[PDB]
Amino acid sequence: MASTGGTKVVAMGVAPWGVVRNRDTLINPKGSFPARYRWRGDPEDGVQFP
Amino acid sequence: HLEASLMDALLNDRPEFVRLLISHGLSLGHFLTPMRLAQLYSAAPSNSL
Repeated sequence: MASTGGTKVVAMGVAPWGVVRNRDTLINPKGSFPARYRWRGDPEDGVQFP
Repeated sequence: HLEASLMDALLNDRPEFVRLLISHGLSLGHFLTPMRLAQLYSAAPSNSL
């Protein structure tokens, strides 16, 4: 948003599976979903990071 | 904090504020609840077509 031209920098966030708390369990057939994550819906902030 | 900020960015015309908020990202699936769309159409000018 600083440079409005940009090149849309790429960044791989290698995380562990057992920490993401709002896992929608993406589609078990073949994993092709565009499925959206639920972002702010959490009263917890413990060991359950999004 | 961002939700009602984009309302006044839309109700008052102000499109350059709209691009800023979407650049910092909104929901748009929790933002486009149909009350707010009816709210958006309610701010149409009275003597319009």
